[PDB]
Amino acid sequence: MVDTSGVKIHPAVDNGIKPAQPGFAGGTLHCKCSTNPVRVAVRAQTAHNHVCGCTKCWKPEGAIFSQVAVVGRDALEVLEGAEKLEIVNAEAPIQRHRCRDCGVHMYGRIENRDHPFYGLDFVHTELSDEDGWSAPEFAAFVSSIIESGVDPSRMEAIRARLRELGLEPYDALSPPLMDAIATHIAKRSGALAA
Amino acid sequence: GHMVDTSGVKIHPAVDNGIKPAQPGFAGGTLHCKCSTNPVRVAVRAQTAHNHVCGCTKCWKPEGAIFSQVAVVGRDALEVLEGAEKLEIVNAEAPIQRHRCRDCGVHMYGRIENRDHPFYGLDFVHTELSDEDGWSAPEFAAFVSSIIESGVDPSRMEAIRARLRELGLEPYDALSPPLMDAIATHIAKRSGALAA
Ligand SMILES: N[C@H](CCC(=O)N[C@@H](CS)C(=O)NCC(=O)O)C(=O)O
Ligand SMILES: N[C@H](CCC(=O)N[C@@H](CS)C(=O)NCC(=O)O)C(=O)O
Ligand SMILES: [Zn+2]
Ligand SMILES: [Zn+2]
Repeated sequence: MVDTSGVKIHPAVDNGIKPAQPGFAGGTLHCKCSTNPVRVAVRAQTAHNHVCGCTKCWKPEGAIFSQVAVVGRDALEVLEGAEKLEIVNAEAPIQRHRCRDCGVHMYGRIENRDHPFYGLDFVHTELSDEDGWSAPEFAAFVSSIIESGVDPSRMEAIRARLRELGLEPYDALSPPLMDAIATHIAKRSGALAA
Repeated sequence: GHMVDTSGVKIHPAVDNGIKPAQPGFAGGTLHCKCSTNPVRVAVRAQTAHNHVCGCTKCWKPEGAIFSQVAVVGRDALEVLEGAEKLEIVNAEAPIQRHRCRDCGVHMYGRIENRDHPFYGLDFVHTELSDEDGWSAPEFAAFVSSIIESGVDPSRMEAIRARLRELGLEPYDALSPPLMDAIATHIAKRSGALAA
């Protein structure tokens, strides 16, 4: 039906998704600085890796989408260059810590103890030299790519391309993640017990 | 002859036992609230568009229903006929001011007052409150995950989405991809990230 040639999503996925390695126990993320790079240790496997069309999250030069996962925050330690980091928006509910110099995002942190994703940092695992991280799993916030310059007419093709990558397009997060969010809201508000 | 057990799953009474089609040249009708005497009455003098079932916590739902059924109409086609003093706005700070009957609780239209909002010009109405058949029929389900926020148990979700699909109402945890892409375009052009 619809032609997918020359449709690019993110470098990490344009040639097929790379599988997790069983028993992988993490690695090191480095910023794109030639000198004094920010180095972050992620000493666990990640989960919920996906491409993301949201406007707020870091993408490499060119890519229409972002690639991002989640790790337990107590498995995160900034090793070298901690003083070169700054928050992009100190008011966004997820707080993105970013290299002052090459502008690459090193983690996103949830400071607010009642937020659904508290205890979980957002990490771009492509920032790591090692393979074996949690495979990308879907596409999040597909339609918000329009909000960063993507022409509406190009979407039929991009949704088809992600589907053929086995990366199911959603205009929010995926169903299991959207339901966990809603359950947590419901338990806090009293709509559900516990 | 089925993978998911869908027995006993109710969605909304307007889709549970038959969905009524639109009819040709349907030009509108009257909505009324549930008060036994002197009910709010409102004219909707066009056919509606983008009818759907919705899980959002803020949408009116008949007693017992887990989903709302809500559609869209040009505001210039909408007029309050009777009971204007019985109506109140739920939350004047919401993007959509829901006007509602204070004695029966039924929402009679939802209006957008910000001129910059992507659905400015369009009122939201529950055409189940009409006694006439012929309105646009539901096309999809929106804010499906939201039903948990109104206390549906999360283990009920697999059977609820399968029942959606059997009815032809594809489930989305936001709105349909077309409507989602329209909102983003409206936003992109106002920020100037797209040419006007
Ligand atoms: N439409 C999105 C906003 C939707 C949204 O709530 N963003 C998600 C993913 S970026 C979020 O969890 N918020 C991040 C934040 O604001 O901290 C955009 O491009 O601005
Ligand atoms: N978790 C949902 C999210 C709220 C939401 O996304 N609202 C949607 C659907 S009701 C909207 O278009 N807002 C209308 C409004 O501003 O009242 C809820 O049930 O409250
Ligand atoms: Zn740097
Ligand atoms: Zn009433």
